[PDB]
Order: sequence, then C-alpha cells, then structure tokens
Amino acid sequence: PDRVISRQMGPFNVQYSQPPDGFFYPAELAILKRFKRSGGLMTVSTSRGEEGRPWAGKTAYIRYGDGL
Amino acid sequence: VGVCPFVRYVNMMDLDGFTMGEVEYLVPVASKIDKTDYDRLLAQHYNSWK
Repeated sequence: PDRVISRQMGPFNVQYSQPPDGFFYPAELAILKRFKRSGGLMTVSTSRGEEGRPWAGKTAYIRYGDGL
Repeated sequence: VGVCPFVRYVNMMDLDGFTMGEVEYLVPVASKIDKTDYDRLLAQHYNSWK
C-alpha cells in the first residue's frame, strides 16, 4: 500500500520494481482502454459563437399562384 | 375610369405567377460576399501583426 522500493529487516532484504503511476501499469491501462472506440481517437467540435440563421433570405417570400 | 386604374409593371414574365425581383433573387450571393469581407475584416483586426 505504501509503494516501497525496498525493505530490509535483519538478514532479510527485498527489492521491488517501480510501482505504477496510479493503480494500473501501462499494459493494464491499455487492456482497460480496449473498450474505447476508434483506437482511442477523440474529436471535439469547435464553434465561433455565431448562432446561424439558414432561414434568412427566405423570410421575405410572398406566395403568388394557386398554392400547393 | 371603367376599370381599376392601376397598371402593374412586372419585372419578370412567368407563367407560374412568380413575380421575382432583382433583390430577393440575389440575396445569398450578396450575403456570401459580405461574409467573406467580414472574415477578412476579422483576420486583419485580430491576426494581422506578429
């Protein structure tokens, strides 16, 4: 739990490997992330703050004819 | 006068009755030009100097 690298009590010594950054090693992280689609690529859509009015220009339209 | 005293000046002759004017017919193109000019104005107001 304390992520030690070594311990030595009397004539007993043990050396550990480098602990993972969080809970999972990079291989375990890759295994966990296998459920992400498109190989982990994600896209964020951007905008310029402009609302957008596609109906503009068609507003001043008077119907002349039979009407269907 | 005998009839309604108004005579209509039609811009375009059409069998479907669409009285089309030169303004509302070309609105998208003029708006496109205005948008291009607006983009250029924004570019030179915000991204014109080092």
